[PDB]
Amino acid sequence: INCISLGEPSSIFQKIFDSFQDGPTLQIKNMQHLQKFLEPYTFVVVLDEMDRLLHANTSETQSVRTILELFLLAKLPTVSFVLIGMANSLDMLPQTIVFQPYTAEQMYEIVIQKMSSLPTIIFQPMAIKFAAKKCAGNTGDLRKLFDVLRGS
Amino acid sequence: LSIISKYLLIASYICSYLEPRYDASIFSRKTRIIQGRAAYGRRKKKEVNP
Amino acid sequence: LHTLKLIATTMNKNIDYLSPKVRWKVNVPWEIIKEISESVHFNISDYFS
Amino acid sequence: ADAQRSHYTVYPSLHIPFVKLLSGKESEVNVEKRWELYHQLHSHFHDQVDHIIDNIEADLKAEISDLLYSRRCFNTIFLLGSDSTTKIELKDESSRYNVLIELTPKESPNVRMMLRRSMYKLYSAADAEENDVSYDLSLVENFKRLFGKDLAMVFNFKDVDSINFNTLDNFIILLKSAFKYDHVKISLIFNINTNLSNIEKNLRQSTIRLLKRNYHKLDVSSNKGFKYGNQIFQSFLDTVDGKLNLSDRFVEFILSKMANNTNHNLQLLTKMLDYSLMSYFFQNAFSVFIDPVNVDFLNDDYLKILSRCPTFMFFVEGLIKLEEFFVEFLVRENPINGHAKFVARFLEEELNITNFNLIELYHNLLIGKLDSYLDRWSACKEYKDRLHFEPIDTIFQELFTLDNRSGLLTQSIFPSYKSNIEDNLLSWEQVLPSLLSGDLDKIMAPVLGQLFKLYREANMTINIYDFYIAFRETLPKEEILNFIRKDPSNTKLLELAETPDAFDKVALILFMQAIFAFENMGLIKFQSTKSYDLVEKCVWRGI
Amino acid sequence: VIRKFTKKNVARAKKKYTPFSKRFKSIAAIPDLTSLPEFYGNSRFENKLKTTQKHQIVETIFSKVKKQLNSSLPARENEFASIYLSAYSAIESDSATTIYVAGTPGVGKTLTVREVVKELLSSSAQREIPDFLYVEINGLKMVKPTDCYETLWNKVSGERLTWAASMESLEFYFKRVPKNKKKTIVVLLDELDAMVTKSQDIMYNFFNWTTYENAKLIVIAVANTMDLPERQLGNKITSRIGFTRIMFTGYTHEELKNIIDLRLKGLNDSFFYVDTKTGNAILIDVRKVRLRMSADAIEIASRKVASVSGDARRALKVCKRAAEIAEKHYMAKHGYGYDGVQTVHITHVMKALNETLNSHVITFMTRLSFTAKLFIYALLNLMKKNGSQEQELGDIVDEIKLLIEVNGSNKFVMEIAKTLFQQGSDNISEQLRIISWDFVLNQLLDAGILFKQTMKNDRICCVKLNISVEEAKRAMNEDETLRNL
DNA sequence: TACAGATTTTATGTTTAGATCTTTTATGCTTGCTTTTCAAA
DNA sequence: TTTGAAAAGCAAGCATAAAAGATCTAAACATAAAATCTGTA
Ligand SMILES: Nc1ncnc2c1ncn2[C@@H]1O[C@H](COP(=O)(O)OP(=O)(O)OP(=O)(O)O)[C@@H](O)[C@H]1O
Ligand SMILES: [Mg+2]
Repeated sequence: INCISLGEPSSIFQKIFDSFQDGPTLQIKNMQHLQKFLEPYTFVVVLDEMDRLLHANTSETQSVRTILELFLLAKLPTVSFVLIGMANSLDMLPQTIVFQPYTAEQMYEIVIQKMSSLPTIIFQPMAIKFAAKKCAGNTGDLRKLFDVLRGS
Repeated sequence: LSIISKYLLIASYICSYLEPRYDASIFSRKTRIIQGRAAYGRRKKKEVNP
Repeated sequence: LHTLKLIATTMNKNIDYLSPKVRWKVNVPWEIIKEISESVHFNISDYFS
Repeated sequence: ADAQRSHYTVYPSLHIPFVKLLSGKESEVNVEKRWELYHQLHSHFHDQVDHIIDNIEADLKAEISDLLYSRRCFNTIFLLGSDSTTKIELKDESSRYNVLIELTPKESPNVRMMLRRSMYKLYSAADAEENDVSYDLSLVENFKRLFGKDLAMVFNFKDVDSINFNTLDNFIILLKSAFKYDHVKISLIFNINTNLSNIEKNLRQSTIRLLKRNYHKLDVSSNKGFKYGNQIFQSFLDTVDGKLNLSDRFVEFILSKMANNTNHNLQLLTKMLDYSLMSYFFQNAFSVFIDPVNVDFLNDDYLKILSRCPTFMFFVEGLIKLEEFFVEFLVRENPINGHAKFVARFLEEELNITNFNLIELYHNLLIGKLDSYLDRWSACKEYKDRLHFEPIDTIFQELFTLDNRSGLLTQSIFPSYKSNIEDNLLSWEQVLPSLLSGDLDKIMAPVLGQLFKLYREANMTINIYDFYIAFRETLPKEEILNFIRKDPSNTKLLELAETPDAFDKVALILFMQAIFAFENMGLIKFQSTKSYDLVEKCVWRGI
Repeated sequence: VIRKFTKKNVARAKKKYTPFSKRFKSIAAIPDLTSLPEFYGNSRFENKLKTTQKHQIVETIFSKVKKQLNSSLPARENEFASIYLSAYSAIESDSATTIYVAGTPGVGKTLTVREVVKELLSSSAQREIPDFLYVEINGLKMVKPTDCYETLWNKVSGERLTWAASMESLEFYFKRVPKNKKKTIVVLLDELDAMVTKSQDIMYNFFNWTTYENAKLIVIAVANTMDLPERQLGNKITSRIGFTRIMFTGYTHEELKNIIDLRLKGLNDSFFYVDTKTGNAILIDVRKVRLRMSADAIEIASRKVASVSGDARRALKVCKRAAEIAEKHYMAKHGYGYDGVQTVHITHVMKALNETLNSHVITFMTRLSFTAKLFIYALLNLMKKNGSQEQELGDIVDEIKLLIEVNGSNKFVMEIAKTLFQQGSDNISEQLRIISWDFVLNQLLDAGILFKQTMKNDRICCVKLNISVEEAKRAMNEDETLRNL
């Protein structure tokens, strides 16, 4: 579930139900209903853009209301729920995994592996390494390197 | 109002209209085993009628 | 006394009584507290002399 | 973990609370019969108490109605000493509509909302008794054009002392504009908790002149003339008549605690009497013997615990200078309650005296100072010899007596709450019992109680590091590390204990957990929003 | 039932709530949407505003010049080539892409994008590229910012849905529908800063659909500012928009000349049959009249506009205003009505340029009454006395009283003191404010010369100059009386 | 299918409860000088 | 009976907490037309 294409954050539990439902349609407005639906059964939900679950203008404690419910039910006994939440650090207990920004050698590897399907590589390789070195750094965004080579 | 409520109101009026650093110069009436001096009080009275 | 509005706080709505940052004041006139002090025969006017 | 949740429901896995007395040698049927005796006495008390509650609510409704129904002004009623829980019902006027509009201070944030709630209530009630309109005072103007009959509005302002008097004044002046309509009658009811002058100093002088044209004061409090507290105390005395005695110290405790509550006296009196009845029937083994059926179930423990009476002490000392004797003295009635009934009836009927407290009268009759209590009236000088009673002393009265010597009523109903917290924290021997960590328990105090003594001897602003240094000096460095090395199954603890600053680190951890425990309790506060370097003490012992 | 309030003016559109993901039983059941009658677009009011003339109106020689200079591409060729190459490569490879374009007003962004998509539609008409659907969404022409969701889906499917259902439908259409059942869509997002809400969900969704593999979507985003994503957008949206951004610079004066002379190709240095009875001119009693615009007049207009903004609208409006001034001078001397050689030379262009640049503010305070100027003079004196840029109104009252009572030897003050404090009556008592005190205060507030604070105490309420102090003193020095004292 | 009623969805208005920021005013710290009771002679 | 001397009192200046309120927002409360869902028929 991409969480930006959602009306309110508090409907995410309902959004978890509509993925896993054939059947009856229940009203889920809290953690408790989704818990008691998932108690008599495993279930893996990938939540892209976790930052959209934050409630704006509602003080520091009550802003993280839905995320505490999700990450608390994600650890509760005798329920079967794995919750994978990806987010972005520049725009914002569970196990934390960090995707570090790409380096120039990794960008070279990605670029030649993507260009492998073509009959030939139209770039010189010092050009690709220069583009990778000029695009990497504290913001190793692969989109920027793709844009630079496309603009070339 | 009761006996406690009237005296609580009286004490609230005293707290609101007297400065706290003159408190030990008025109500302090217990004797001492350790050496010590109470507050002397106001050296000159103000003319503002608080 | 806080319910009867004879004592007020700085906060008037959503006031928590238990915070140490909450201060207290009397709101009665001098004549009302004089009537109260003379109803229990307390001599409050000595304290302002 | 549900302890990290805000709220959670539990469905747990799965015959009287009365316990076995006489050092665990009571009969089981004595316990059950005590339970039924408490139930019948408690029921006999509360039937009278709820009848009295119904009577006071009905009389107040009748008196308010007689004031409300007895030209171009309000009919104003000031209910002095009102707690705003009185139901007001109106009369059903032929070819007129009568509506009651209730307004709390929460429903009164400004004049607009006050008028809008009043007109919604008026329109809803009128259409309920008989198209949308705008909820303003033109509905009052066009009332007879829609509904065909005239209007009587009774405004009941609850908690005026809590209302904004500017908003109330503007709402009254707004309602004054409705006097220009021939079909409108407006009554105002002001429930006042303190007095009339405190609210006349808060309104405008023009508003006072407006309200003075047709107004009635009516002083109706719970503690008015003792007509209702004496009825509840008489109901209790009729309940415990012929079985139980009231000590004079218990009655003076009732008087002292009733003097400290003004708005809610009768619930406090019922609560105190109920808890004393509970304590007697839970504690005393002779509660079975308050009725003459159970005279055939006395044993050696009963004779052991009835022989230790100071009245029995004086009686056998006078006889010098058992079961049959104990059974023989149940037939007596102790007519002090009947004498108090007769004195109250005489004072209410023959002498036309209603302002008296039966609890004070019973207290003076128990002491033996009924004449000195009656001296306040200067009308019983001719009848003091008729109205006087000598207090008869009854053998074995201590085993049938409601009293407070143990401090049980004081600890249960009106405790010195903060003083108990302070006394426990300073002492802690009277809380923690004396008996792995046995070597450290003899030397080191509990951390909160140890820190509280340094708190007590420190000044009003304490430096937190010097407070820590003093707490570190109070602790022994050898035995603390010995007790932390006594467990060999904790590898990180054994690693930390061999480091030379382990005593300081352990002392700091215990000190900081105690410091934020004190912060949550409210003993200390921090003099910043970002610093943690000086604390202020907020609590002094003995206050 | 009795209602607490009423909503008697609710007008609700007929839009369904069911999204496109539920329209078919499965992904494999979705047909070819290109072969669907209502998909991809496969003017009912234009007869309302017509009437019969019943008159033959006069079109003078300058009228054709003024119609040729209206806003309704010699200088945009590199930007055209870049936008065209990116959109062409994205169309004929079935790729999804974002082309970002920014610029100051009137530099030809919308015109270049529209000509690019016109030439692309001409290319797809002759089967050089696959056929696509062109959609325009202008963020300033939406009532609600979510209505773009309603618009684009209605342009794609023909359905009328509500906005959350429309955006769910668009998400399903771009993400899940296969490419062989779809068509390419080119979306022009004009006035992108108007599509920025508090939560940037619309911007994220529109630029995140372009990062979907199946979408076949090209978004041309037109913005005011080069660094609008860096100023107002999150890092995810700034990453999705891209690093390659196209700047539309303001025009130089040679290009503004090229634009203006492209507007004046068919009538500049040309002859007209003028018909001097009425002045109604016909392009080839009646005279053959040459019409010209001075090349140096276009030079100075283009140079001034190119230095100030580079706006093509501003240059065209300057030349049109010059033609209007020349036409007014022409019709004044003949009385032609509306029913040799005439030249739009340098001075008409200079009068058109300077009429936007001369300030009425000093001219406005020059022609005020004595009491308003006395207010301004006292405010300036208080501002120089206590150094504050904010003065209490009671101080201004006392300063006006002091200036009247100190300069009591001035003849004008002698003549005007009785008017100012008694309205010349000797039946009106002496007043604490001057006559027209509240009038001139409110007048200076409506003009925007003054700012006043919202306090109900009149004496301690403060007043500020909203205009320059140098302009105020230059206005105050023009008066004969106030420059003396 | 098929129509009538029930429920939901989307949409907007009404009122209360609370957060955030800003400006003005109390409050306490620091330091130097002056009054006043007090432990000792 | 005195006597210096330290505890206590007062003022100027300034940094800073707190109060009051201006401005705004979320959420509870409230209504309502169109779409959608049952649900027998
Ligand atoms: N290169 C050009 N050649 C001819 N006319 C031009 C040129 N550029 C602009 N114009 C004229 O100026 C008008 C304004 O151009 P356009 O609408 O494209 O501006 P824009 O850059 O989108 O500005 P804005 O940000 O104000 O929307 C055009 O309608 C056209 O009449
Ligand atoms: Mg444009």
